[PDB]
Amino acid sequence: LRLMYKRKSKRRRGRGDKSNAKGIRWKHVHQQAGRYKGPRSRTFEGGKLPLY
RNA sequence: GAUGAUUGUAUAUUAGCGGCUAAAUGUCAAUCAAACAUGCGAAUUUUAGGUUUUCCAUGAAAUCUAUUUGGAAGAAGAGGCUUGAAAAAA
Repeated sequence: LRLMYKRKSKRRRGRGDKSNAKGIRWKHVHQQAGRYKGPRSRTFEGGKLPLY
């Protein structure tokens, strides 16, 4: 039994430099280390009042 | 120092939001401006460490407004990418 079409494979982060995984460096260096990546809100705009 | 706020001893009291203190932040189980043990009360970090196999295609920025604007690019928006082409004899 076959699908007759190629199936997407898995891509685990932090598995070799040569891998086709997503970025690893940006996530660590140039990013907020707060476990939220920002204020724990839904309407945040950077100080200024929200749109609403 | 040694006739005196002398020394020494069995068993006892004061418990951390505290007690002791002839008053030093000195001491309470040999780094106490607030002791030690346990915790399904399962700890937070704009700083900072680490992040594991190959090959190929494509391919950045250090610019702007705002944040009483910062500095070792924090967050949000905008800007920046695959559009084209480039094959010829009276």
